[PDB]
Amino acid sequence: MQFKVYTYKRERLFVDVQSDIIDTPGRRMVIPLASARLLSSRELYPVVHIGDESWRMMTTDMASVPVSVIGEEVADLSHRENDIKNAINLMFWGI
Amino acid sequence: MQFKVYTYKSRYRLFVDVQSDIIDTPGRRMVIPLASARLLSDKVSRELYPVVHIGDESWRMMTTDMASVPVSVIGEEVADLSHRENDIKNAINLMFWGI
Amino acid sequence: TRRTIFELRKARDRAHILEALAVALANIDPIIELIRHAPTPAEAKTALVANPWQLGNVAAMLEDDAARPEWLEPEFGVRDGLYYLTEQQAQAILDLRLQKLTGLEHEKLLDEYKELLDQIAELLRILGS
Amino acid sequence: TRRTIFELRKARDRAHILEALAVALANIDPIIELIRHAPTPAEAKTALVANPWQLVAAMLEDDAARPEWLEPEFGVRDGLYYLTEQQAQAILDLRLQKLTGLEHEKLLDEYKELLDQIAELLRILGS
Repeated sequence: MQFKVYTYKRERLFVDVQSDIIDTPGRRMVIPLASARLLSSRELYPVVHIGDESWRMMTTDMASVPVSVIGEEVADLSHRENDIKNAINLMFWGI
Repeated sequence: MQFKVYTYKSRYRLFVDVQSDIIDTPGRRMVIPLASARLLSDKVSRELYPVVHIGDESWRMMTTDMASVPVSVIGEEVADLSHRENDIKNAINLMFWGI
Repeated sequence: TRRTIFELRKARDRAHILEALAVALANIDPIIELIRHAPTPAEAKTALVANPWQLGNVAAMLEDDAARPEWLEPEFGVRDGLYYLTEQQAQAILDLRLQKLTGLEHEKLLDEYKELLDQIAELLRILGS
Repeated sequence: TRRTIFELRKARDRAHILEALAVALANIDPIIELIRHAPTPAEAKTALVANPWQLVAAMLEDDAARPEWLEPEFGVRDGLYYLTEQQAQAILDLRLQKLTGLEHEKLLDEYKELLDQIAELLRILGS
């Protein structure tokens, strides 16, 4: 589900960004999360919070993931939809 | 550059630079791999997975395979699909927005 | 078959967003004015769900409804010749790109919407038999 | 020195597209009317470059934010703006939400920042 963060099924974290009304038989579009700290456009790489923690949506590393590997929902970023969408738009449209 | 199709230099034979030319990533580049068209059925959405003629064969854009590519892997420019811009942008838009 | 219901839910969901757009384009001038006066998208979004909209020449297209999601709450949708948008639909209208305002582009929306309406019906006929 | 020149090319180019959007917002009513009347994007795009637009003029100050490749037939030419085909595209790709107040300003702001950088990159060029 779009804007929700999951983990995989084996031992780390990502946000599903694909539209819920577009169906991809077994795949799913994702933007992984990197630790925010380590990053010195904050608009192209939005920073999100999950628990008492903050991460960088590594937008340039976007990718498809087989739904079979997708673990538990850890959080829901639906309330950052605009930021997240703007980030995705900034990359293809540059605006 | 945006809308130009290159080669790797693999898995896929061709890829389309779909990233805005007004965004510096550096070393990276967002791309959409091109799969030989025959490899898919004429049933598949030409909306989400657009078809383009490049050279002497037809190709399918594996939109769902969208991935970043390290400039080091980028080979030589082999075509321009800028005249298919709105179709590529609807493929993309339709993926994150569904419309 | 689950297979069928899965198909129904999928089309409903899909068409649900397409309605919002059909209604949004049935009254663009007031939508535009609403948006171009909202300080922020967030506010524009609130404004949008807040007040209902005239079912334009799409009224007859909507019209014994089953294109609505099994999960859609009663305070939403067509209720009294007026359409009440969900927060989700408002978003889709805010994400619209200008070019989708052209003539030929307006029609493709109405056409996919109509197709989904046809599939839905066929799907219920299957849940029927 | 190689870097500076690049940043200027990166800058001019970026600002080029943001100008067109600042002008597009400077006369949306007529742009909207033009687009919602074009049968297709492709046509709306032609209509857009076809006729010039009233300027953002004050801000638009400095003949250096324009691309070294920008044809002489484009840009500010007599108090009127002449859009490139590439700029018209950008305006067609705009999302309604970008019409909100706070959103309109974020454009003007970035545009002005670019014009600032382009300025110093030149002092640096000259000096």
